[PDB]
Amino acid sequence: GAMELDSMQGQLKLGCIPTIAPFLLCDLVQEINQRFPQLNLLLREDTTTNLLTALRHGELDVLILALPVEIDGMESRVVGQDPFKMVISRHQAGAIKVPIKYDDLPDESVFLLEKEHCLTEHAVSACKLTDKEKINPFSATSLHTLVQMVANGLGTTFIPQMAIDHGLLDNQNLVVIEPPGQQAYRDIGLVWRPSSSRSKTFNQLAEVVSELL
Amino acid sequence: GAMELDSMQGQLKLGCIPTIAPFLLCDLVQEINQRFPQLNLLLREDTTTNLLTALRHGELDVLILALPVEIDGMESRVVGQDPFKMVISRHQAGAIKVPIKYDDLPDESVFLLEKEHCLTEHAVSACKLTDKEKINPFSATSLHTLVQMVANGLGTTFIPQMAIDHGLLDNQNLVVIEPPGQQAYRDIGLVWRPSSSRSKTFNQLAEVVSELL
Ligand SMILES: [Cl-]
Ligand SMILES: [Cl-]
Repeated sequence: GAMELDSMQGQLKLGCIPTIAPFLLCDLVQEINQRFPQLNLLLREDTTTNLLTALRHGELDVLILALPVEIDGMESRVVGQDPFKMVISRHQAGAIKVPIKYDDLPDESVFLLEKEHCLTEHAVSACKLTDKEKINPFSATSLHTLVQMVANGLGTTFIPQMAIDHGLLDNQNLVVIEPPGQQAYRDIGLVWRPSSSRSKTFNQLAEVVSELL
Repeated sequence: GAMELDSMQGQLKLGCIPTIAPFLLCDLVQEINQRFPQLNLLLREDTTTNLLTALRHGELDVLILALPVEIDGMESRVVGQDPFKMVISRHQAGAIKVPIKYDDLPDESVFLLEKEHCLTEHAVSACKLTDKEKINPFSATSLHTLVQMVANGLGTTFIPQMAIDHGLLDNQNLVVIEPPGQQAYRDIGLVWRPSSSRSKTFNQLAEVVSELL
């Protein structure tokens, strides 16, 4: 018979936005499988506002977000920075000169995600895109289909470095360019409820995530 | 000066579901860039019911769907078949024997997308998963985070072959297994309005897509 028998044990419900989740969480899972093998991560992917509601309502324990976004009343910790690049099709790379000058781009040549995705506000502000006439009026609804439109030669867009590092551009014959701006990156952060009893778990997770960025 | 001056020219608004769009549309863009270089594809990614509403309301021209789903009143053409596999973590591959016998799996060991994603009904029916007690009650909300949970060792799931062929499992230390069933695949199809004047465009696109499957 046998005798019947800690922060990083057990189950955690973690939410993450669509422009992060496919990239960073692959690396996070591989690290915690080894370093914290009793931690089971139930994962939810949703856009920022929906994730915040789920966190406040106790449907999720912790979020991995891009910051800043509205997180009144929550506790957060910034864990690293994720650079922005621009991308254009190799077959349009000639007809667009580098360094990129937005005034030199055609009108309606910049494609962006619908505004429920925080990537659009982060990129437009961090890369100083102030001329709204360069933005195409057709809004993209996923990072993958945004990139596919650029690969079809339709214009250009801003892409986070973690997507590039995880192969998002593979086999799509794209060129990666630096945007304008001295602070062309987004912060990445973990967000949780102040009344949680699991802050030690979240801060240990925070340290793991920071090492992936 | 100069003189002022056809089915596959111009702009097309195409919608596609999240368990297809990241995979197949990369290949489709590369083929049409060469074969139909004047065809500009504006892309929308959304789940099936939302896409059908957008198609009926004239907000999109044509869809690439997994079939069968409800498409009353629309015209459709099946263009190929996309096999299903199961996946498990390499570190759990021992504790699960092959051929897979669902009765031998732990209860709650099968993770599935929320039902707005047609992959769940297609996979459960085509792979003959009849025992509901094997389904984990936590529903996944994206194909990427579904796979990450399996990579974390939490259980198993069904994955379409086009995702595997496009690298979805890379670096996640997963094993690919055959499911039960003689017809473990899903159909892929294009869907459009009967009153459209662009059927010649859609059938030419249909031929291109069939060659990618
Ligand atoms: Cl978001
Ligand atoms: Cl769907």
